[PDB]
Amino acid sequence: KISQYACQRRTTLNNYNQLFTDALDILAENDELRENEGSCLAFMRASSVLKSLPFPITSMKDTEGIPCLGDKVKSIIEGIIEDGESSEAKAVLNDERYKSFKLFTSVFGVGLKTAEKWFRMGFRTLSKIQSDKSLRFTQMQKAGFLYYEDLVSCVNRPEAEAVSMLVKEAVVTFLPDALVTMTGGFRRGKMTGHDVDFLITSPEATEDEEQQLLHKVTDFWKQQGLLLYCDILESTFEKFKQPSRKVDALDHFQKCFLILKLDHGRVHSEKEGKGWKAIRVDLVMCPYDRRAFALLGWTGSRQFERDLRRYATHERKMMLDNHALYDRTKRVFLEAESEEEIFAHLGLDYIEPWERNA
DNA sequence: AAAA
Ligand SMILES: [Mg+2]
Ligand code: NA
Ligand SMILES: [Zn+2]
Repeated sequence: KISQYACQRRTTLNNYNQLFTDALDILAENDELRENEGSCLAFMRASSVLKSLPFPITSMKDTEGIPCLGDKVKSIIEGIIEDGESSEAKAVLNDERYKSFKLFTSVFGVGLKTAEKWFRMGFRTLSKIQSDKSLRFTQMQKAGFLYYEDLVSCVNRPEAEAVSMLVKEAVVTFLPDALVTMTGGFRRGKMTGHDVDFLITSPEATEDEEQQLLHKVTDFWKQQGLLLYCDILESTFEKFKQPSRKVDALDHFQKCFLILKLDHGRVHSEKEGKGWKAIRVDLVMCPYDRRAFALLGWTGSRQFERDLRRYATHERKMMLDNHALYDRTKRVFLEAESEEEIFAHLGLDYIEPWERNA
């Protein structure tokens, strides 16, 4: 019996149901754009459970015993079995609002509100937006347009590794005992990503040293001429606050959203223009004692994290977020030195990072 | 808006 929770499923990158899940992901994305949160969640849970299957669906009978497959979802699956296409997902792909929202939000610094504003102004192409003489752009959007082609091309593993080397070299210069871990999609085994994420932590750094590291590292890159964009969010972390109750938990750790200049000579790949590539990089600094909670939250996937927190609350009366694990019955915070200890506290079989592609 |  396949669990309704992604945290009780093993979801690897050999997806045998991409025909179904690509269509369900499009429908979920459209529901997000149309502000239909409920329908979005239902399509995400259905897509997630099919991604966990070790075999492709080839008949409606193959869907028996699978949870999170409501009547609307089963009609979509039936239609794809019929002629290899989803008429519902095809209509979303041809919808003018959907096309414009995908295109506009593909720019770094453009979210749902700005994409909606530009659509209602009559804009449909990035060329018309960039060349407009009346529009005013945020600093984030200016960087998004300046480095657009590099940011929309996928970051691959040789590029992610080259960025890891840069991050580690900069960090150990100021904190030699620091631990730097690549998180997100690449930690889950993905071949590509839209960015490269890292978790930094130091066992001996002070509260002030911990606060200053991201400022020191980004000033070092700024001096080197490698910092193309930088936004540092100061920590709002509270050592003794209960973890978040929210469906989508916020991360309160100090972090930075960057664009780095990655010189082609630093990339050891099988394969050239300007000789460098703009790469989105996120750095997160956390206190040493919370490193396993942060690693778990930043490794993802988003669906795996949502179900982990939902399982903790509904099944174990525990409160989990990126900073801590609190037991409401025992009235104690639970400590962990690894992700394995967090899973053990939750009464879950350990799911490897490459098995969290829910 | 940036974020798994
Ligand atoms: Mg990522
Ligand atoms: Na965007
Ligand atoms: Zn990121």
